[PDB]
Amino acid sequence: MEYIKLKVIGQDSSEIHFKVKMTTHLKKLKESYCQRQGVPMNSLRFLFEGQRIADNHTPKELGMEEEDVIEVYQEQTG
Amino acid sequence: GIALSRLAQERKAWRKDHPFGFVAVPTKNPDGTMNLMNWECAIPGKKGTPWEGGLFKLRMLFKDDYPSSPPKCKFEPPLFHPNVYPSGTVSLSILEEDKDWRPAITIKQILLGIQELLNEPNIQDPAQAEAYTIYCQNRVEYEKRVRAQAKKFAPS
Ligand code: NA
Repeated sequence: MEYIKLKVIGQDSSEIHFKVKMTTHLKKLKESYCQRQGVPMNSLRFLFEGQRIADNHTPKELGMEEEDVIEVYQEQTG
Repeated sequence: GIALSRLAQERKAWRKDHPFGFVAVPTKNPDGTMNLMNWECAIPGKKGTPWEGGLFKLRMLFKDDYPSSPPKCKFEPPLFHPNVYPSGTVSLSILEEDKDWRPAITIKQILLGIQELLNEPNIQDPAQAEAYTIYCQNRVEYEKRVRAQAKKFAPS
């Protein structure tokens, strides 16, 4: 499958939706999220299934499935 | 089968929508497939409580007659809490077939119910002598022990 739908959730209850390529680096999703929410990349870390998402990870590599949740946390800034 | 079809449903539901900061993932079989009868989970302490900052690991074990029966929920390692047995097994009435378990209860509801228990112990039905006695006799020491445990299990 070329694309996957994902949502990014925060502890503040926000839920932001994305549709991205399965084989594209997740750095590009992180950058989009930061642009949409008006915050810098160094201020957040993103987890999937309890593990940190590296910039070079892809949905395919991580075994993501349609409408999976990704969690965003505030980083020490610090 | 009845258990496995329900557990596959629970997994699909959890992946799409689950409470923030929790983890619930089936273990694997030798062939790389999922073992839906044995899940590795984690429950975050509630913010604004002495549990804040901890992430507490738990195994959820299902019997073959699930969802007639509740899973066994066991903290690994065993947790200091009045309603957690020395073994790590959690005591909670929704987790007993002949008390408040209902087949429709979901994994989200189980994990949120255990989370709620953390800062709201049930002193009518203690499970371990140590955390129960300290809770009853010395709440200041109880909170020191809880905050130390939360630090020990804080994500790095
Ligand atoms: Na019990």
